[PDB]
Amino acid sequence: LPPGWEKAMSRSSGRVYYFNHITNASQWERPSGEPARVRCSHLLVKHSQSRRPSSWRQEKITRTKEEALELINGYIQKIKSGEEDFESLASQFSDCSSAKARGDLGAFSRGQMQKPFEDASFALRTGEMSGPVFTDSGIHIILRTE
Ligand SMILES: CN(Cc1ccccc1)C(=O)c1[nH]c(-c2cccc(Cl)c2)nc1C(=O)O
Repeated sequence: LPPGWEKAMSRSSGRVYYFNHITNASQWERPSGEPARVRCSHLLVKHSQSRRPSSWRQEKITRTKEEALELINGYIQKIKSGEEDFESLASQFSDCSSAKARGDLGAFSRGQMQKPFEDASFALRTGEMSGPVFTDSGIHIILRTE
């Protein structure tokens, strides 16, 4: 399987799935299928222990980390169900200023982002979306666009 991917058994179904411990992605289908540069967008939910608990959305961000994680989980569910798209949730709900660009961060190489974000970004394939990624900024959903 590609970097970070592992096989596991589901609790509810007994069906096998695949989990990525770098990106926190999980899916039923197998992935079997490194560039200098990637381009991603993201959706950031900040919390009380974020390095900077404020944003364009809220002067003082007070939600707990577990609360942020619950929000992130809700957004992932809507993106995966097709009920909302990534860009629209990012513009609306992301605590990053990149919310104004539908979450787009532009292209970047290794050495630039906080490491858990960088690693998750480089482990995604074009088109692929991460699970909840924790950094000192808060919790991220990352979509690799290029
Ligand atoms: C930069 N920062 C404060 C901080 C300072 C030092 C270390 C970590 C976070 C943030 O909270 C922040 N971090 C990010 C961000 C954007 C892209 C990727 C990552 Cl890992 C963080 N956006 C913001 C923002 O406020 O818009």
